[PDB]
Amino acid sequence: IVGGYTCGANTVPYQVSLNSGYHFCGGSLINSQWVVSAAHCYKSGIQVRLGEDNINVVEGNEQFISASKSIVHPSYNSNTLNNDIMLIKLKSAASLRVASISLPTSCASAGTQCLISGWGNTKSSGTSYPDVLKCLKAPILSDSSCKSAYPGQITSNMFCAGYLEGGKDSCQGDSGGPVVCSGKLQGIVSWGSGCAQKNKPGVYTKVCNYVSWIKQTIASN
Amino acid sequence: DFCLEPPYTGPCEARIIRYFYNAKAGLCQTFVYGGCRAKRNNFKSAEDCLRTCGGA
Ligand SMILES: [Ca+2]
Repeated sequence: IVGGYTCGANTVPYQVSLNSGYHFCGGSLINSQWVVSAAHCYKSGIQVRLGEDNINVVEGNEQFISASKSIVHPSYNSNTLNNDIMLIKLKSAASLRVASISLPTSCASAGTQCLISGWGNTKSSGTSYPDVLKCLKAPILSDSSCKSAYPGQITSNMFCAGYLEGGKDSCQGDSGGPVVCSGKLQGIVSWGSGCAQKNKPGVYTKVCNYVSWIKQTIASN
Repeated sequence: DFCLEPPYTGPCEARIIRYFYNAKAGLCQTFVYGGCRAKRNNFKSAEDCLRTCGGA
């Protein structure tokens, strides 16, 4: 998160860290046994870390749980990045500092806003990964401006959020993290052109289009 | 020769550690890969990297 602020210990209870010997992606707890993240975060040997603030030191409120299953959307396209969503089943249920986030009943409109969080890079030009969780409030942008920023790359399953001036954005290490609006999970950190660059807002997976797929998939696995 | 190409992070935001052959240093180094649109000079281990690009 570039241009954000320190959230504060466990103030974002649904935020999880995907660990493969080091933090590589974020995710959101949507059930005591299920986590939602990005399809491009798929990796074997994933350990999910819950109740984390400082990802580098054990503070006592954590729960490290291995994933038993990782279901990437059947229509995920690694080239166009369309359908960049994945579900991870925890080997055992988490003890709900730790809480799930609600799935949306409806899609959010431009102007809404949202809270984006993660442990990704905090510098636009350079590298600086934080210890604690960073937060950012950014508004959802209109489909047209999003499409103007990334010609022929935006599908109906993606939405832009951020600022055209630049300086505030998600960045490497934030992928799979939550974009929560009005207490509902509206997006998943996905891609962008660089970080916090002018006229290049971040792109996110539009969660409202997958709610029925998510509910049915959780229930039959 | 893809072994001589600079490492490509890509547009995705993950922070996945991969290897690339660094022709100048004559060895495989680590770099951060974003999770999508990988080019060929991108390996999961130093061993794969050396076997494919070693000495190029
Ligand atoms: Ca910790």
